[PDB]
Amino acid sequence: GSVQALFDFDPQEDGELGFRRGDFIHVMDNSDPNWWKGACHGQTGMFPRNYVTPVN
Repeated sequence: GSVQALFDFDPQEDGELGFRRGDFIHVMDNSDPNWWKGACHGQTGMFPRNYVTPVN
């Protein structure tokens, strides 16, 4: 499903998925404990799992 950002994530390279606190990210691969694949703002990329939370 989607998760919601607890914090802004500032992407540092191509292929990292930036987002702002409160954004919804559609999860595409949750298999790695630390870096997940997802989609938001018309982009897809990798982001840190510990920046997000399941929807309340």
